[PDB]
Amino acid sequence: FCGKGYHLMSFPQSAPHGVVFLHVTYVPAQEKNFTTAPAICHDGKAHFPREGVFVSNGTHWFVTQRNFYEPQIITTDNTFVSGNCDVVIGIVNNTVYDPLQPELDS
Amino acid sequence: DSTECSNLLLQYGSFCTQLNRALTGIAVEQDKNTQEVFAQVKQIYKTPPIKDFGGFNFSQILPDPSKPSKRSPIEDLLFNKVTNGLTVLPPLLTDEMIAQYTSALLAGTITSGWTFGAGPALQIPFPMQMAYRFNGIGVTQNVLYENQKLIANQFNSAIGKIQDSLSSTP
Amino acid sequence: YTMSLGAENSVAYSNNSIAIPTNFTISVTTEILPVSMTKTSVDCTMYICG
Ligand SMILES: *[C@@H]1O[C@H](CO)[C@@H](O[C@@H]2O[C@H](CO)[C@@H](O)[C@H](O)[C@H]2NC(C)=O)[C@H](O)[C@H]1NC(C)=O
Ligand SMILES: *[C@@H]1O[C@H](CO)[C@@H](O[C@@H]2O[C@H](CO)[C@@H](O)[C@H](O)[C@H]2NC(C)=O)[C@H](O)[C@H]1NC(C)=O
Ligand SMILES: *[C@@H]1O[C@H](CO)[C@@H](O[C@@H]2O[C@H](CO)[C@@H](O)[C@H](O)[C@H]2NC(C)=O)[C@H](O)[C@H]1NC(C)=O
Ligand SMILES: *[C@@H]1O[C@H](CO)[C@@H](O[C@@H]2O[C@H](CO)[C@@H](O)[C@H](O)[C@H]2NC(C)=O)[C@H](O)[C@H]1NC(C)=O
Ligand SMILES: *[C@@H]1O[C@H](CO)[C@@H](O[C@@H]2O[C@H](CO)[C@@H](O)[C@H](O)[C@H]2NC(C)=O)[C@H](O)[C@H]1NC(C)=O
Ligand SMILES: *[C@@H]1O[C@H](CO)[C@@H](O)[C@H](O)[C@H]1NC(C)=O
Repeated sequence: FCGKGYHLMSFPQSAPHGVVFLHVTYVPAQEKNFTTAPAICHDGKAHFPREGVFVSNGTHWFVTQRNFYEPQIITTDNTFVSGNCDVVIGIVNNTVYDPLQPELDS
Repeated sequence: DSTECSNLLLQYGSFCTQLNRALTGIAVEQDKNTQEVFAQVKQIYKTPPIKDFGGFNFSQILPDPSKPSKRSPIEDLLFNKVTNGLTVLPPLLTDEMIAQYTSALLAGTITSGWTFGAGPALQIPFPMQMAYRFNGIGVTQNVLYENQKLIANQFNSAIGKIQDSLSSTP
Repeated sequence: YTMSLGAENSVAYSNNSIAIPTNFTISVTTEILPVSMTKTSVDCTMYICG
């Protein structure tokens, strides 16, 4: 409706008998392949991303936002637990870091 | 072919030119309408040869290789169910190319989600695309993943009911 | 010639691979929309009879 791509903002310009809209939009570019999974199996529990998607570069698993590649460590703060690992089709095994663990470790 | 009639008709001026120009405008407007509706992608996408979409069946909407017209069963049913100075101009886009455009749109929305509409087509598995759509309407991803078989069965049943309803209603 | 609808692009779909963008382009596009016409008035008596 407001240009090709993900619309950010627009500018109006007067024209003789008309209006010209300058649509400023965000277009994704330089995409890269990653290996993906619906959920992460850890401690017999299934972890799902709160807002992002699980990606793998070949050896390590990360969670990133869907529209830009920004890999982050899979923790309990960006994932939520629902059910065990027996129901979700295609769940893979990976560790889930806990931020609270070094605090009581030290 | 009456020359006397044309000689008398010339007294009325450029009425014929106005009528021809109006009809020409309507005729180009129809092609513009078809261009706006169907030609919304500049890449012709195709589905993978293996139709592994996590249990989701799209046979009724994807093009049939067996048919010479390369139409879907639903599209074939739709085409079957529709039955002095005058000329009919052919449409600029044939039915085959419109079917090809719909095939490209279907392949893009199945294999790439909504990414192809906003830029380059980024591949995503279909049970992840469905989870994203579930998140769009405010339902968590886990609900989709846990009940993926039931949702796939319901979707296939609904598509079959759509084909039956179209085939059974005049 | 017979027209080509678009350049061919086969998306590499598989059940466990995703494509993630690593960059972006800020694209500005133009949309021209007519708003009004010339306001014309015709004196019917003057036009037909003068
Ligand atoms: C996937 O990304 C991770 C994170 O960068 C890579 O792990 C790093 O690999 C480099 C290369 O030897 C090491 O120097 C770093 O110390 C590693 N970081 C961690 C946290 O282990 C990993 O190698 C990448 N895998 C592939 C296949 O590219
Ligand atoms: C992911 O981890 C689970 C649990 O550790 C694995 O499930 C085990 O699989 C072995 C061999 O198939 C069985 O003998 C165990 O009884 C299973 N345990 C449970 C709790 O199910 C699973 O195979 C792992 N997946 C991968 C790909 O390594
Ligand atoms: C997807 O749906 C199609 C259409 O319903 C299935 O094709 C049917 O398969 C059964 C079993 O072989 C046949 O008895 C029907 O006659 C087929 N219907 C048609 C219209 O061909 C197909 O099996 C489903 N699954 C897959 C994986 O394609
Ligand atoms: C992700 O991987 C797929 C598969 O390796 C890539 O698809 C191939 O791209 C090359 C380059 O033009 C083609 O020649 C092959 O025919 C493609 N294969 C298939 C099965 O379509 C894809 O390009 C990769 N994505 C990125 C961003 O590099
Ligand atoms: C993302 O794309 C932008 C293009 O806008 C890249 O910026 C260019 O980077 C090259 C190499 O450093 C420069 O020679 C160009 O002059 C830059 N262009 C502009 C407009 O600044 C940017 O580097 C890309 N980033 C990544 C991570 O790929
Ligand atoms: C993808 O399909 C292959 C078989 O072609 C299967 O082994 C694998 O488990 C599937 N992965 C997912 C996530 O469904």
